[PDB]
Amino acid sequence: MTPLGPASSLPQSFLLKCLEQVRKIQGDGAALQEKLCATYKLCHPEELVLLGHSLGIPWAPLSSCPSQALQLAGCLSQLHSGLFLYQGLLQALEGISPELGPTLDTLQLDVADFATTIWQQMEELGMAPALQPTQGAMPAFASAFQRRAGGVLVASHLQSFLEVSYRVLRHLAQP
Repeated sequence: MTPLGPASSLPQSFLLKCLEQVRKIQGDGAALQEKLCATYKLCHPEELVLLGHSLGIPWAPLSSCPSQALQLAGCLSQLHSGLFLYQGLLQALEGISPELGPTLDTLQLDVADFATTIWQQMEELGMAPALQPTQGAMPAFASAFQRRAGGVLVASHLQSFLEVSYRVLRHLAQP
């Protein structure tokens, strides 16, 4: 009929294993994204971020919710629009042509599973997007010099937001 399924902080160790998987895959994408970033453009300190911010347009900050306690739908709007901007930009770099390594597909694959879980949260309540362009158009820098620089710059900002996301992910067991 129904095996014994007690309810006492049982679901947790599995979440720890998944976290470890995201840690190893994030580290591999970090060293591979930095080595590929310099071997491709240069990946120097602050310098091109200016032309990347004007041509790339300002994007979401480092974190989503301030103190993680203010409107759940709002946090889902910034996390869905932010993750949608990172997935669209990643789709642009992969859409360019110079593959230079199939690894970008497996890293984007992990980001695909993430966007999927956010689309599940959307299933519960995710019909309030915060982006109203002309009518379908965004994932495509146009492919060129400023566009390639926009791609590598978004890559660095992607690893930064990824580290801060892992941080807040570990800090989610207060209760």
